[PDB]
Amino acid sequence: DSCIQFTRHASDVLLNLNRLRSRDILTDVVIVVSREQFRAHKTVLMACSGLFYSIFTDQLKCNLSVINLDPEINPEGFCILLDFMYTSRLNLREGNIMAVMATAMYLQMEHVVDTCRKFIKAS
Amino acid sequence: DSCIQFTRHASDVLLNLNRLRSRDILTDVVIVVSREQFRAHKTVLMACSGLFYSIFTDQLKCNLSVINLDPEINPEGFCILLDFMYTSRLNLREGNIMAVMATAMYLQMEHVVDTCRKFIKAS
Amino acid sequence: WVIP
Amino acid sequence: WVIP
Ligand SMILES: CN(C)c1ncc(Cl)c(Nc2ccc3c(c2)CC(=O)N3)n1
Ligand SMILES: CN(C)c1ncc(Cl)c(Nc2ccc3c(c2)CC(=O)N3)n1
Ligand SMILES: [Cl-]
Ligand SMILES: [Cl-]
Repeated sequence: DSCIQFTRHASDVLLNLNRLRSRDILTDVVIVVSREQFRAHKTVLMACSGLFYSIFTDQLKCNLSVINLDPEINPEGFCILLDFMYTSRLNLREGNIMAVMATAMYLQMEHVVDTCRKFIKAS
Repeated sequence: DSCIQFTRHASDVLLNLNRLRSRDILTDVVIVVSREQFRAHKTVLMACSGLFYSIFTDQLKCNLSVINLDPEINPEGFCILLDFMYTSRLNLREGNIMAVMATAMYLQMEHVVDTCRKFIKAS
Repeated sequence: WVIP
Repeated sequence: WVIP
């Protein structure tokens, strides 16, 4: 086509979606990880995770307001990944990298799994 | 912070949100423009437009599944802008620039209004 | 704005 | 991935 493109549009959209999350506006699901609860937008979860994409395209699970993750999933690893989904920023540290990689493999977030494998290989 | 960043994350998120729109997955509103109907995600509309942000943060309008725009709004101008919201790409042409600018002013999409003003000033 |  |  003969379209023009606004370079910062996608980043600005994601910034506003994170502002809506922080104010709990139009969140439509709660992700339960052990004792911890995380509110989010199903569309953003699907856009970032192969696991959530599969869950919310299912004709029965698409209507659930609560999703319980596998009890092996660490709440901190999930929190770091949820923050990454809404910001593009990953808080990867020596003390959390194993929990982050395991959570990213479960959530099917290929690019996060790739950077965790590379950072572990370096050490 | 000490975060790392994935450059393509925001663009990849927006690409997936457009894939969901194209398949009519988790769309939660229909925007009526004269005789024409457009399905979309309220969160994406809010993230891109000052008008939709105001509408869906309203305690009564947040629950509406149908929004009717002002009858002066041109369906083609709206379609071009909805496509821009989900792609960052604007199909700006000599034959549609006046309708696109008027629709962007109504929708409160400041960056689109700015490029339309500049393209009109050049001609 | 750019030419993509 | 980059240092933002
Ligand atoms: C694959 N596909 C057509 C598609 N359409 C829409 C959405 Cl929201 C979607 N999201 C999704 C699927 C798989 C994966 C991801 C997002 C991230 C990832 O590493 N794997 N994937
Ligand atoms: C202004 N604010 C705190 C905010 N938070 C969340 C959202 Cl979704 C939002 N969106 C929005 C508001 C105004 C405008 C836009 C989006 C685009 C524009 O040109 N004006 N604006
Ligand atoms: Cl990823
Ligand atoms: Cl804009």
